Amino acid sequence: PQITLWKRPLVTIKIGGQLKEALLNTGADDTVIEDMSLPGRWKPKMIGGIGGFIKVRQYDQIIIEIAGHKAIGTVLVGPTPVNIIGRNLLTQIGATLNF
Amino acid sequence: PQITLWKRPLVTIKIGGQLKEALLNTGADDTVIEDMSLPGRWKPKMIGGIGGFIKVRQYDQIIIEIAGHKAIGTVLVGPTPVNIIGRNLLTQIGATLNF
Ligand SMILES: CC(C)CN(C[C@@H](O)[C@H](Cc1ccccc1)NC(=O)O[C@H]1CO[C@H]2OCC[C@H]21)S(=O)(=O)c1ccc(N)cc1
Repeated sequence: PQITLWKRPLVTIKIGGQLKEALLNTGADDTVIEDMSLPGRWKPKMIGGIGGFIKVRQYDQIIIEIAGHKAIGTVLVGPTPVNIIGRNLLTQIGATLNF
Repeated sequence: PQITLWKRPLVTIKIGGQLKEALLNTGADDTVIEDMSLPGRWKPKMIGGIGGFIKVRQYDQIIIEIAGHKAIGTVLVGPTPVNIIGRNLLTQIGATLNF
């Protein structure tokens, strides 16, 4: 699709069998989702947002559907205001910015 | 332009007579620029994301040139770690997400 930006670019994602909502986020390097159970091991990561740096759980090679497109990659789990799909997965679904 | 998302989508902006580098940010309602002086009235605002909230100054009816395109709207100014062009100005230059 072509998504205009008058409203938040919210899409449905599917991860661990659960449907969730997430923001398509060109301003994020990484994908960050609210606390949920994911399979496998995780590793530590510090990410820096508008308010400062926080600790999150980094899960690699996680299967996730984004607006109907399958991606498999890194998902960070931690205290974010809204679920965000960052560039690591936007590239997998072939997303570009256009004007 | 068509901007791929392998790297941060950074562009050159002109604001308050100054050139700055800024991130094109579909994940941000508002545009937020590192602290600087702007002309006219302002009022305080709190904005929150990863890491919590920061206090900013809200200036309305500010003209910015974004990668050669002039837009006008509200600009928030404060201690953001990165200059962010949010949806309020991205709409004005006709920016879309496409996949
Ligand atoms: C968290 C989003 C809901 C909102 N944010 C925009 C977001 O794109 C920021 C924009 C941003 C970008 C860089 C630094 C600080 C903030 N990116 C971000 O937090 O990304 C994190 C996840 O991937 C990492 O790569 C960048 C930082 C990490 S935000 O900066 O916090 C924000 C919040 C409120 C307003 N009004 C305007 C902006």
